[PDB]
Amino acid sequence: TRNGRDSEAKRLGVKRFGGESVLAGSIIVRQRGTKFHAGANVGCGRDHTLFAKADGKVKFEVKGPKNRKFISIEA
Amino acid sequence: GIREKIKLVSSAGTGHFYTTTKNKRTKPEKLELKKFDPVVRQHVIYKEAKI
Amino acid sequence: PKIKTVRGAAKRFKKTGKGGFKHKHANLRHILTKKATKRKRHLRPKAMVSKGDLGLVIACLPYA
Amino acid sequence: ITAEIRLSDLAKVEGGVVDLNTLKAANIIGIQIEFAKVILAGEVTTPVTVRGLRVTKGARAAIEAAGGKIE
RNA sequence: CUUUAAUGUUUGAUGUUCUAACGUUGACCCGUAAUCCGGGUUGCGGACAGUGUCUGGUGGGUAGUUUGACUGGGGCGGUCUCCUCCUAAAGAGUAACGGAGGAGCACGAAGGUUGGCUAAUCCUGGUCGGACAUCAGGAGGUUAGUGCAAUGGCAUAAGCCAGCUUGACUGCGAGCGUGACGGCGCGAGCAGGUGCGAAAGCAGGUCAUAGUGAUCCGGUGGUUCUGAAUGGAAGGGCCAUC
RNA sequence: UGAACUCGCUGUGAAGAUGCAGUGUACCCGCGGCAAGACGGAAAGACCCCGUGAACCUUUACUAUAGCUUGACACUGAACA
RNA sequence: GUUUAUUAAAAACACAGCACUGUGCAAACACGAAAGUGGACGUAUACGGUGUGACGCCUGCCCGGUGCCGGGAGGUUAAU
RNA sequence: UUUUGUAUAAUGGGUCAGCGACUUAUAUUCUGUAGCAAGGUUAACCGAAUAGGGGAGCCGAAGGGAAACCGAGUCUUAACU
Ligand SMILES: [Mg+2]
Ligand SMILES: [Mg+2]
Ligand SMILES: [Mg+2]
Ligand SMILES: [Mg+2]
Ligand SMILES: [Mg+2]
Ligand SMILES: [Mg+2]
Ligand SMILES: [Mg+2]
Ligand SMILES: [Mg+2]
Ligand SMILES: [Mg+2]
Ligand SMILES: [Mg+2]
Ligand SMILES: [Mg+2]
Ligand SMILES: [Mg+2]
Ligand SMILES: [Mg+2]
Ligand SMILES: [Mg+2]
Ligand SMILES: [Mg+2]
Ligand SMILES: [Mg+2]
Ligand SMILES: [Mg+2]
Ligand SMILES: [Mg+2]
Ligand SMILES: [Mg+2]
Ligand SMILES: [Mg+2]
Ligand SMILES: [Mg+2]
Ligand SMILES: [Mg+2]
Ligand SMILES: [Mg+2]
Ligand SMILES: [Mg+2]
Ligand SMILES: [Mg+2]
Ligand SMILES: [Mg+2]
Ligand SMILES: [Mg+2]
Ligand SMILES: [Mg+2]
Ligand SMILES: [Mg+2]
Ligand SMILES: [Mg+2]
Ligand SMILES: [Mg+2]
Ligand SMILES: [Mg+2]
Ligand SMILES: [Mg+2]
Ligand SMILES: [Mg+2]
Ligand SMILES: [Mg+2]
Ligand SMILES: [Mg+2]
Ligand SMILES: [Mg+2]
Ligand SMILES: [Mg+2]
Ligand SMILES: [Mg+2]
Ligand SMILES: [Mg+2]
Ligand SMILES: [Mg+2]
Ligand SMILES: [Mg+2]
Ligand SMILES: [Mg+2]
Ligand SMILES: [Mg+2]
Ligand SMILES: [Mg+2]
Ligand SMILES: [Mg+2]
Ligand SMILES: [Mg+2]
Ligand SMILES: [Mg+2]
Repeated sequence: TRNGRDSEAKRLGVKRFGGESVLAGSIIVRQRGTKFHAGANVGCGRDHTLFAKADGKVKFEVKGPKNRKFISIEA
Repeated sequence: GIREKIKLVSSAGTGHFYTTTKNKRTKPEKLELKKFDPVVRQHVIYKEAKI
Repeated sequence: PKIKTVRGAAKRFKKTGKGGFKHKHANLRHILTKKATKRKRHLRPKAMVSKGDLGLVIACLPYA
Repeated sequence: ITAEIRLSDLAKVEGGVVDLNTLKAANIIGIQIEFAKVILAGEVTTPVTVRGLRVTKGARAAIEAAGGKIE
């Protein structure tokens, strides 16, 4: 048998969902490639991680010519 | 393996240093990068030297 | 007789005002060039022992 | 061999003379203790002249405010 | 300085001779009407031999021990850490000696930034030149490319060239994610001092995810932090690192 | 030798029943026989596995060490070449 | 002939004989911290060790490996 | 008793009577309870002695820092909004 190997699971995905209030610095989405994109008051880390840059509620939206899921924050 | 490690020592200052890797076979010449000395609190030419 | 202290623990811990124990972080003796600075900075300052593994520390060094 | 003398236990010896040996005689600090230091804590009434002893800036303000001059 | 002669001067492995230590399980005499032992005479070895302390080699002769786990009973075989997909039941997590694959690094340009470019694959034409090298256009449009597996990504390009550079920077770090813990990860902003751009701004390594091992022990640099009567030192410690 | 007022069957149930369910049969009690069953008695299974259990044995397993052997110093000296 | 007293009597062990090998006598070897004993009051036609196993016919090739023996210039190397 | 599970045909017990298994000392933490309270408490020991002396000491009343050192702060840091 040349099988039976697997990595430790990562704990990826969304952590803060639509409407939920978040504090500056809180991670919103922890993903691999930019499946979600940074909008208003959101940054993108070197790990392609979307995190709050201000206090307020999470807003998931879909915008742009090529149609992509943007995450934004409004206080 | 292969890629050995080196000690970039500060010219203008104390014996503070940075450690980095270096493929010695491909690149024979010495690194002479400009980096920050925090003892002097100044950017300085850090010359390469072996451990 | 008196309780002997686990001396190895006495050297690696220190009692604080509230009751907890400060300890030095691991992964900062050698093999440091490959470790990023941002780790090496956060592994420098002393850290409080977690409540999960406190009962072990309280037992093995009871006198302070 | 160093002790932390609490200001509340300062004037409990001999009028207002509390160098080291006289402080040691009243059983405020242990025997084998050469150096010692007065810190802030609570309450001075009588004037106390401390000498040949280390004193803390917050205490020095109090001890002078009571009346007694250090050294 | 090289190269060597004579003399004094200082020692060194050898060989021959000697006798006086030592040996004598050689002969004789006495303790003694005793093959022991001691003593005396005398031969034969002889500074050897042997014995002690140190010391290298050899040493199952004799000891003390060790010789893993998972396992569709055990053995044999295979696996044991890390990464990707599925299994995994549309948050996370999730087993099997379930199904397929990878890693134990690479790079001072493959990092940083500023300005500009956009692929695969066909079709037709064209010297040597052919199905395929280079050139021209047209169709196709991202079926490419991404230092290395797979996944998720990427045109604002994270893809591809060019110039100046070293932010692959020191001290931090609100607040989160993730672990039983050890730990692991993301991180806006602040202080110093940089580079890049005309400036807004960007840069705390690389598109992201693997490339790694805790403690003790000891080494190597820096710091009057300690430093046993005092002054230093050795040794510790702290910081950097193997 | 737990206590017994100690039947057969098919089925069920710790998965092969004197004891449970359903059914069939059987007056109470010996004596001589037989040995299918009571997973009969005897021996905390010897086989197999397990224990970071034990012993002995082996070896180019590790570590030592008796012995054997090498040298330096000692007991140990004098001449020369 | 001997053997598992108390489940094995044999093809097992021994055996005469054969070979190798050690041993020059204070022998080798053995028991013993040593002294000292056996070997042996024996002396290489003797003694110990190993293997083989009357007798008859024989016992081929390999010295790379492992051991053993010999050689001693060179390399390496402890204490001092 | 052991077990996922036992009427089990798994373990143990023929019966009775007697004996037979979470203790003791010293340290330590926690809860209760009593004393006294910025104080609490003595050990050995002396003692017309389970009184009373004896506070040597311990613990507490201030921490932070590897440590010098500073101290309602201090460590980190060249310095901290
Ligand atoms: Mg898994
Ligand atoms: Mg992972
Ligand atoms: Mg501490
Ligand atoms: Mg912590
Ligand atoms: Mg006292
Ligand atoms: Mg003599
Ligand atoms: Mg004799
Ligand atoms: Mg003899
Ligand atoms: Mg004699
Ligand atoms: Mg004599
Ligand atoms: Mg000799
Ligand atoms: Mg053995
Ligand atoms: Mg096993
Ligand atoms: Mg199997
Ligand atoms: Mg899922
Ligand atoms: Mg689900
Ligand atoms: Mg699995
Ligand atoms: Mg650009
Ligand atoms: Mg780039
Ligand atoms: Mg400029
Ligand atoms: Mg160890
Ligand atoms: Mg050390
Ligand atoms: Mg000194
Ligand atoms: Mg040092
Ligand atoms: Mg039945
Ligand atoms: Mg009958
Ligand atoms: Mg019968
Ligand atoms: Mg039976
Ligand atoms: Mg048993
Ligand atoms: Mg085990
Ligand atoms: Mg064993
Ligand atoms: Mg016979
Ligand atoms: Mg016999
Ligand atoms: Mg028999
Ligand atoms: Mg017979
Ligand atoms: Mg027989
Ligand atoms: Mg002899
Ligand atoms: Mg003899
Ligand atoms: Mg004899
Ligand atoms: Mg034979
Ligand atoms: Mg034969
Ligand atoms: Mg030889
Ligand atoms: Mg039942
Ligand atoms: Mg039963
Ligand atoms: Mg029954
Ligand atoms: Mg039982
Ligand atoms: Mg029974
Ligand atoms: Mg303190």
